[PDB]
This record gives sequence, C-alpha cells and structure tokens, in this order.
Amino acid sequence: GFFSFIGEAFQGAGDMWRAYTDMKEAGWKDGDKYFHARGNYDAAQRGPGGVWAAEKISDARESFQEFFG
Amino acid sequence: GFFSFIGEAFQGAGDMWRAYTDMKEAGWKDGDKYFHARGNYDAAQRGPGGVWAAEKISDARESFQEFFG
Amino acid sequence: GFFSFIGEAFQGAGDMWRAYTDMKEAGWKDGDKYFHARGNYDAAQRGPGGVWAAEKISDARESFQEFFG
Amino acid sequence: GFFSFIGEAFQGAGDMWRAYTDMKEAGWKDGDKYFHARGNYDAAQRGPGGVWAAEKISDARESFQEFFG
Amino acid sequence: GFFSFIGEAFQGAGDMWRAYTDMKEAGWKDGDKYFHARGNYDAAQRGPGGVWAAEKISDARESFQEFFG
Amino acid sequence: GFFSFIGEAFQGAGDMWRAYTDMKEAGWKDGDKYFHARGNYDAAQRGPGGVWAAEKISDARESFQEFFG
Amino acid sequence: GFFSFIGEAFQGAGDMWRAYTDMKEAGWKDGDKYFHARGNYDAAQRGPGGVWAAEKISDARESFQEFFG
Amino acid sequence: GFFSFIGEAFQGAGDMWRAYTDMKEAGWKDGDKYFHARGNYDAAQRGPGGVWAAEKISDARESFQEFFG
Amino acid sequence: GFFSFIGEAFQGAGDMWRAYTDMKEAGWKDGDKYFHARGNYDAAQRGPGGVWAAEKISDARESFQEFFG
Amino acid sequence: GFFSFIGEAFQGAGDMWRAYTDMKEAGWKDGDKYFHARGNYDAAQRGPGGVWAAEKISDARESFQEFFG
Amino acid sequence: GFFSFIGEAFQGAGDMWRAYTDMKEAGWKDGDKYFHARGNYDAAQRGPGGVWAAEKISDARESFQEFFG
Amino acid sequence: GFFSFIGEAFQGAGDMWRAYTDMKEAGWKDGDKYFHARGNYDAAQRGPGGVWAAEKISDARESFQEFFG
Amino acid sequence: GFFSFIGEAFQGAGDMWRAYTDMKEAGWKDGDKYFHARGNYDAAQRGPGGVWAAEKISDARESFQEFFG
Amino acid sequence: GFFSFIGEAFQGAGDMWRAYTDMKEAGWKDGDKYFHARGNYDAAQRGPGGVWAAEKISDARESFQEFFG
Amino acid sequence: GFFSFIGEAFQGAGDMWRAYTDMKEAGWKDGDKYFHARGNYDAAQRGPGGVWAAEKISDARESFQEFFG
Amino acid sequence: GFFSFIGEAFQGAGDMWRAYTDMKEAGWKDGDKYFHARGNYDAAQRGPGGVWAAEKISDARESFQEFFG
Amino acid sequence: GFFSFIGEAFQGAGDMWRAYTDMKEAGWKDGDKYFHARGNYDAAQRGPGGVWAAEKISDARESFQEFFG
Amino acid sequence: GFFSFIGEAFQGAGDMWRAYTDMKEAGWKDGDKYFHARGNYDAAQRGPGGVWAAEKISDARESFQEFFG
Repeated sequence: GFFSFIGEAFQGAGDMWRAYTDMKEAGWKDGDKYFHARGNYDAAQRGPGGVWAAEKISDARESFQEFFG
Repeated sequence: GFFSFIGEAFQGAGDMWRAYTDMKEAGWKDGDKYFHARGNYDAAQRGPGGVWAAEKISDARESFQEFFG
Repeated sequence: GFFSFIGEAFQGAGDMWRAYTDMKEAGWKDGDKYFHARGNYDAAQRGPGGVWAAEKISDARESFQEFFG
Repeated sequence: GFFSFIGEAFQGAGDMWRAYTDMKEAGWKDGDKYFHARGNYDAAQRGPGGVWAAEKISDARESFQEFFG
Repeated sequence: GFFSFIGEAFQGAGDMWRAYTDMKEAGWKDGDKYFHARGNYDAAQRGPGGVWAAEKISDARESFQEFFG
Repeated sequence: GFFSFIGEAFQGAGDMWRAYTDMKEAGWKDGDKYFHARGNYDAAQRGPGGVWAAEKISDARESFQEFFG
Repeated sequence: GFFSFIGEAFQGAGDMWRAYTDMKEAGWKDGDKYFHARGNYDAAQRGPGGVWAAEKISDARESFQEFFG
Repeated sequence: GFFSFIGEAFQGAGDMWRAYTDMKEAGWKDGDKYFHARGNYDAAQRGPGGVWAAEKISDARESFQEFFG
Repeated sequence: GFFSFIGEAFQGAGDMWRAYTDMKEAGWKDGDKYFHARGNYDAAQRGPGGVWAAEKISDARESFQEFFG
Repeated sequence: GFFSFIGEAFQGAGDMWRAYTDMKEAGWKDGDKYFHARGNYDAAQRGPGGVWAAEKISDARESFQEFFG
Repeated sequence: GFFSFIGEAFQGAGDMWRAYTDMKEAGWKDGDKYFHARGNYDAAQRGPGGVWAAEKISDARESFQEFFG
Repeated sequence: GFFSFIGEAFQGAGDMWRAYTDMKEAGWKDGDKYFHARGNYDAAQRGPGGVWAAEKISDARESFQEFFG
Repeated sequence: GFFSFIGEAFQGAGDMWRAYTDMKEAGWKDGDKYFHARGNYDAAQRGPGGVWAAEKISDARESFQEFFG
Repeated sequence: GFFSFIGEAFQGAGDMWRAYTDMKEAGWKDGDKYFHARGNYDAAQRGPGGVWAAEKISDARESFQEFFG
Repeated sequence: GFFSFIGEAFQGAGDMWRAYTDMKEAGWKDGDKYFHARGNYDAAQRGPGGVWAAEKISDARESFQEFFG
Repeated sequence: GFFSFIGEAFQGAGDMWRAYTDMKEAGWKDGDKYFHARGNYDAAQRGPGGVWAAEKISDARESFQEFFG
Repeated sequence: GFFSFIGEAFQGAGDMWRAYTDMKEAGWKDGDKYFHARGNYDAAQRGPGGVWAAEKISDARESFQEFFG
Repeated sequence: GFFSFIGEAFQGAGDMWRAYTDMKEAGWKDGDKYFHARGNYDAAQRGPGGVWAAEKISDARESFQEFFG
C-alpha cells in the first residue's frame, strides 16, 4: 500500500491530510471549523510547475524534464 | 506499507498530517479550530517546481531533470 | 513499514505530523486551537524546488538532477 | 519499521512530530493551543531545494545531484 | 526499528519530537501552550539544501552530490 | 533499535526530544508552556546544507559529497 | 566495430577465418590447397539450430527462445 | 572493437583463425596444405544449437533461452 | 579491444589461432601442412550447445539460460 | 585489451595458440607439420556446453545459467 | 591487458600456447612437428561444460551457475 | 598485465606454455618434435567443468557456482 | 609513403614542413602565429635554378643538365 | 615510409620539419610563435642551384650534372 | 622507416627536425617561441649547390656530378 | 628505423634533431624558447656544396663527384 | 635502429641531438631556453663540403670523390 | 641499436648528444638553459670537409676519397 499526501502554499484551519486504516470498535468526534479573512494581500500562491501521479514508471529515458527561464 | 506526508509554505491551525493504523477499542475527541487573518502581506507562497508521486520507478535514465535560470 | 513526515516554512498552532499505530484500549482528547495573525509581512515562503515521492527506485542513471542559477 | 520526522523553518506552538506505537490500556489529554502574531517581518522561510522520499533505492549512478549558483 | 527526528531553524513552545513505544497501563496529561510574537525580524529561516529520506540505499555511485557557489 | 534526535538553531520553551520505551504502571503530568518574543532580530537561522536519513547504506562510492564556495 | 568468426562441423584444409586490418607496405603469398576424400561415411553434419546476426538489440522482452522436444 | 574466433567439430590442416592488425613493412609466405581422408566413419559432427552474433545488447529481459527435452 | 580464441573437438595439424599485432619490419615463412586420416571411427564430435558473441551486454535480467533434460 | 585462448578436446601437432605483439626488426621460420591417424576409435569428443564471448557485461541478474538433468 | 591460456584434454606434439611481446632485433626458427597415432582407443575427451570469456563484469547477481544432476 | 597458463590432462612432447617479453638482440632455434602413440587405451580425458576468463570482476553477489550431483 | 620537404631562402614564424601519418584518436592545437617585418633589405633571395619533381626517371642520357656561366 | 626534410638558408621561430607516424590516443599542444625582424641586410640568401626530387633513377648516364663557372 | 633531416645555414628558436614514431597514450606540450632579430648583416647564407632527393639510384655512370670553378 | 640528423652552420636556442620511438603512456613538456639577435655580422654561413639523400645506390661508377677549384 | 646525429659549426643553448627509444610509463619536463647574441663576427661558419645520406652503397667504383683545390 | 653522436666546432650550454633506451617507470626534469654571447670573433668554425652517413658499404673500390690541396 502507498499513501502520499502533499500540500503547498495553502491557508487552512484544520483537519487535513488524514489517513485511517485497519480499525475496529472505534469512534470519534470532530470540532467546528471557522475561517475568517479580511484585508490580506498576495496570499496563497504557487508558481509554474508540473504534476505527475502514477503507480509504476518503467524505462523512462530523457523524459520528465522541465525548463524555466 | 508506505506513508508519506509533505507540507510546505502553509498557515494552519491544527490537525494536519495524521496517520492512524492498527487500532481497536479506541475513541477520541477533537477540538474546535479557528483561523483569523487581518492585514497580512506576501504570505503562503511557493516558487516554481515539480511534483512526482509514484510507487515504483524502474530504469530511469537522463530523466526527472529540472532547470531554472 | 515506512512513515515519513516532512514540513518546511510553515506557521501552525499544534497537532501536526502525528503517527499512531499498534493500539488497543486507548482513548484521548484534544484541545481547541486558535490562529490569529495581524500585520505580518514576507511570511510562510519556500523557494523553487522539486518533490519526489516513491516506494522503490531501481537503477537510476543521470537523473533526479536539479539546476539553478 | 522506519519513522522519520523532519522540520525546518517553522513557527509552532506545540504538539508536533509525534510517534506512538505498541500501546495498551493507555489514555491521555492534550491542552489548548494558541498562536498570536502581530507585526513580524521576514519570517518562516526556506530557500531553494529538493525533497526525495522513498523506501528502497538501488543502484543509483550519477543522480540525485543538485547545483546552485 | 528506526526512529529519526530532525529539526532546524524553528521557534516553538513545547511538545515536539516525541517517541513513545512499548507501553502498558500508562496515562498522561499535557499542558496548554501559548505562542506570542510581536515586532520580530529576520526569524525562522533556512538556506538552500536538499532532503533525502529512505530505508535502504544500495550501491550508490557518484550521487547525492550538492554544489553551491 | 535506533533512536536519533537532532536539533539545531532553535528557540524553544520545553519538552522536546523525548524518548519513552519499555514502560508499565507509569503516569505523568506536564506543565503549561509559554513563549513570548518582542523586538528580536536575526534569530533562528541555519545556513545551506543537506539532510540524509536512512536505515541501511551499502557500498557508497564517490557520493554524499557537498561543496560550497 | 568488431569481427566475429564462428565455425562448426566443417572439413577444411586451411586458409580460413582471416581478419587483416591496418596493413601498410605489406606483401605475401599463400600456397596451394588440396582436398581429397574417398569412401567417407556420415561426415560434415550439424543438427537443427537458429542463427541470428545483428549489431544492436534493445529492450528485448520474452524473445529469442528455442524449444526442442 | 574486438575479434572473436570460435570453432567446434572441425577437421582441418592448418592456417586458420588469424587476426593480424597494425602491420607495417611486413612480408611473408605460407606453405601448401594437403587434406586426405579415406575410409573415415562418423566424423565432423555437432548437435543442435542456437547461434547469436551481435555488438550491443541492452535491457534484455527473459530472453535468449534454450530448452532441450 | 580484445581477442578471444575458443576451440573444441577439432583435429588439426598446426598453424591455428594466431593474433599478431603491432608488427614492424617483420618477415617470416610457414612450412607445409599435411593431414592424413585412414580408418578412423567416431571422431571430431561435439554435443548440443548455444553460442553467443558480443561486445557489450547491459542490464540482462533472467536470460541466457540453457536447459537439458 | 586482453587475449584469451581456450582449447579442449583437440588432437594437434603444433603451432597453435600464438599471441605476438610489439615486434620490431623480427624474422623467423616455422617448419613443416605432419598429422597421421590410422585406426583410431572414439577420439576428439566433447559433451554439451554453452559458449559466451564478450567484452563488457553489466548489472547481470539471474542469468547465464546451465542446467543438465 | 592480460593473456590467458587454458588447455584441457589435448594430444599435441609441441609449439603451443605462446605469448611473445616486446621483441626487438629478434630472430629464430622452429623445427618440424610429426604426429602419429595408430590403434588408439577412447582418447581426447572432455565432458560437459560452460565457457565464458570477457574483459569486464560488473554487479553480477545470482548468475553464472552450473547444475549437473 | 599478467599471463596465466593452465593445463590439464594433456599428452605433449614439449615446447609449450611460453611467455617471452622484453627481448632485444635475441636469437634461437628449437629442435624437432615427434609424437608417437600405438595401442593406448583411455587416455587424455577430463570430466565436466566450467571455464571463466576475464580481467575485472566487480561486486559479484551469489554467482559463479558449480553443483554436481 | 614518400615525403620530400625542401625549403630554401625563406622566412617564417613556424608550422612548416609537417607530415602526419597513421594517427588515431588524436587531438591537437596550434597556437597563433605573428610575423612582423620592418626595415629590412635583400631578404628571401635565391639565385637562378631549375626545379625537377618526378617519380621514375629511366635511361636518362646526358639530360637533366644545368650549364651556367 | 621515407621522409626527407631539407632546409637551407632560412630563418624561423620554430615548429619546422616534423614527421609524426603511427600514433594512438595522443594529444598535444603547440604554443604561439612570434617572428619580429627589424633593420637587417642580406638575410636568407642561397646561391644558384638545381633541385631534384624523385624516387627511382635507373641507368643515369652523364646526367644530373651541374656545370658552373 | 627512413628519416633524413638535413639543415644548413639557418637561424631558429627551437622545435626543428623532430621525428616521432610508434607512440601510444602519450600527451605533450610545446611552449611558445620568440624570434627577435635586429641590426644584423650577412646572415643565413649558403653558397651555390645542387640538391638530390631519391630512394633508388641504380647503375649511375659519370652522373650526379657538380663541376664548379 | 634509420634516422640521419645532420646540421651545419646553424644558430638556435634548443629543441633540435630529436628522434622518439616506441613510447607508451608517456607525457612531456617543453618550455618556451627565446632567440634574440642584435648587431652580428657574417653568421650562419656555409660554403658551396652538394646534397645527396637516398636509400640504395648500386654500381655507382665515377659518379657522385664534386670537383671544385 | 640506427641513429646518426652529426653537428658541425653550430651555436645553441641546449636540447640537441637526442634519441629516445623503448620507453614506458615515463614523464619528463624540459625547462625554457634563452639564446642571446650581440656584437659577434664570423660565427657558425663551415667551409665547402658535400653531404651524403644513404643506407646501402654497393660496388662503388671511383665514386663519392671530392677533389678540392 | 647503433648510435653515432658526432660533434665538431660547436658552442652550447648543455643537453646535447643524449641516447636513452629501454627505460620504464622513470621520470626526469631538465633545468633551464641560457646562452649569452657578446663581443667574440672567429667562433664555431670548421674547415672544408665531406660527410658520409650510411649503413652498409660493400666492395668500395678507390672510392670515398677526399683530395685536398
């Protein structure tokens, strides 16, 4: 099994990027969540990029190349 | 089993990047979560990049290359 | 089993990067979490980069190279 | 089993980078957590880099190279 | 078993980098945690670098090289 | 078993880098934790570097090299 | 740039399987060659086979098999 | 740049399997060659086989097999 | 740049399997070669086999097998 | 840059398996070569085998096997 | 840069397996060579085998095996 | 740069297995060579075997095995 | 190859009358050349003469004569 | 190879009359060359003469004569 | 190889009349060369003469004569 | 190899009349060369003469004569 | 190898008439060379003469004569 | 090897007429050389003469004669 959580350039309150497995006879309660923003500038940004998501990669040659300037 | 949590350039309150496994007869309670922002500048940023996520990578040659300037 | 938590350039209150395994007859309570920001500049930043996440990497040649200037 | 927690360039209150395993008949309580920021500059930053996360790396040749200028 | 906690360039209050294993009939209480910042400059920073996290590395040749200028 | 805690360039209050193992019939209480900063400059910094974390390294040749200038 | 010479189940006299390269200001003579056979039985024989000649073979998968039953 | 010479199950007299290179201001003579066979039985024989000649073979997987039953 | 000479199950007189290189101002002669066979039984024989000739072989996996039953 | 000479199950007279290099102002002669066989039984024989000739072999895995039953 | 000479199960007279290098202002002669066989039984024999010739072999894993049953 | 000479199960007269190097202003002669066999039984024999010739072998793991049952 | 370089009454910096033959895998560089001449009288002078270039001159009778005066 | 370098009444810096033969894997560099001439009289002078270049001159009778005066 | 370097009445700095043969894996450098001439009379002078370059001169009768005066 | 270096009435700094043969794995350097000439009379002078370059001169009769006066 | 270095009426600094043969794994350096000439009369002078360069001179009759006066 | 170094009427600093043969694993250095000449008359002078360079001179009759006066 493969579990991968990735996060970048974000504003959150709570409860994020959670993994629960192999459980029995459990129980849980979560809390209220409030987000309040006033007068904020130049926030929550990421620059250019690429995203690749896969299970198997086999015999990659001269690939997955990225160039900027 | 593979569990990978990654975080960069973020503003949070709580409860993030959590892994629970192999549990029995458990119980839990979480708390309220508040996020308040006023008058903030140049926040929560990441620059250019790339993301690769996979289980198996086999025989990679001259690849996964990144260039900036 | 492989568990990897990574964090960089962040502002948080609590409860982050948690791993719970192999448990029985347990119980727990968490606390409220507040985040308050006013008048803050040039915060929560990371520069250019790359992210690679995987389980197995086999026979990598002239790869996973990064260049800046 | 492999457990790896890494943190860099962050501002936190508490409860971070926690590992609990092989437990029975346990119980615990956590405390409230407050984060307050006013008038702060040039905070919570990391420069360019790369991140690699994996379980097995086999026969790596002329790879995982990083250059800056 | 392998447990590795690493921290650099951070401002915290408490409860960080904790490992609990092989426990029975235990119980514990944690305390409230407050973080307060006003008028602070050039704080919580790390320079360029790289991060590698893995379980096994086998036959690495001319790799994991980093250059700066 | 391998337990490794590393810390550099940080400002903390308490309760950090803790390892508890092989316990029975134990109990403990922790104290409140406060962090207060006003008017501080050029604090909590680390320069360029690299991080490698692993369990086994086998037959490394001309690798794990770092150069600065 | 290679020279391959393979011979099986032949009846010869001489002057066979020559590779001459990088000759300058040379000179020579080869004599005479007599072959005489009288009354021979069941000679110069080979069984079944598969013959392959090439310069470059890439990424072959589940191929070049021979079965005899 | 190599020279391979392979011979099996041959009846010869001489002057076979020569590799001459980098010769200058040379000179020579080879005599005469007589082959005479009378009344021979069951000579010069080889069984089944597979023959492969090449310069470069890359990333071969589950190939070049021979089965005899 | 190598020279390989392999011979099995041959009846010869002489002047075989020569590798001459880097010759200058040389000179020579080779005599005569007589082969005579009368009444021979069951000579010059080899069994089944697989023959491979090459210069470079890379990353071979589960290949070049021979089975005899 | 090497020279390999291998011989098995041969009936010869002489003048075989020569490697001459780096010769200057040389000179020579080789005599005559007589081969005579009468009434020989069951000579010059080899059993099954697999023959491989190469210069470079890299990262071979589970290969070059011979089975006889 | 080496010279390998291997011989098994041969009937010869002489003048075999020579390696001459770095010769200057040389000179020589080799006599005559007679081979005579009459009435010989069951000579010049070798059993099954696998033959390998190479210059460089790298990172071989679970290979070059011989089984006889 | 070495010279290896190996011989087993041969019937010879003489003039075998010579390694001459670094010769200057030399000169010589070799006589004649007679081989005579009449009525010999069951001579010049070797059993099964595996033959390997090389210059460099690196990082061999679980290989070059011989089994006889 | 015949090479006849002949020079009379000439002035140069360098790189004159060069003969390169039978070269391999060789590289070379020739620096820059300056020729400065000022205030010089009666330079680079050859008297009268005849010039002959040929390969084969057979049965020349009373020919190729130069009568001065 | 025949090389005849001949020079009379010449002025140079260097790099003249060079003959390179039978070279391999060789590299070389030739520095820069300066030739400065000022205020010089009666330089680089050769009297009268005839020039002959050939290879074969057979049965020359009363030829190739130079009568001065 | 025949090399005839001949020089008469010449002025130089260096690097003249060089013959290189039969070289391998060799590298070399030649420094820079300066030739400065000022205020000099009657330099680099050769009287009259004839020049002969050849290889074979057969049955020369009363030829190749130089009669001065 | 025949080498005839001949020099008459010449002025130099160095590096003249050099013959290199049969070299391996050798490297060398030649420093820089200066030739400064000022105020000099009657230098580098050779009287009259004839020049002969050849290899074979057969049955020369009353030839190759120089009659001065 | 025959080497004839001959020099008459010459002026130099050094590095003249050198013969290197049959060298291996050798390295060398030659320092810089200065040749300064001022105010000198009647230098580097050779009278009349003839020059002969050859290899084989057979049956010379009344030839190769120099009659002065 | 035959070496004939001959010198007449010459002026030098050093490094003249050197013959190196059959050397291995040797390294050497030659210092710098200065040649300064001022105010000198009648130097480096040789009278008339003939020059002969050869290898084989057979049946010379009344030849190679120099008649002065």
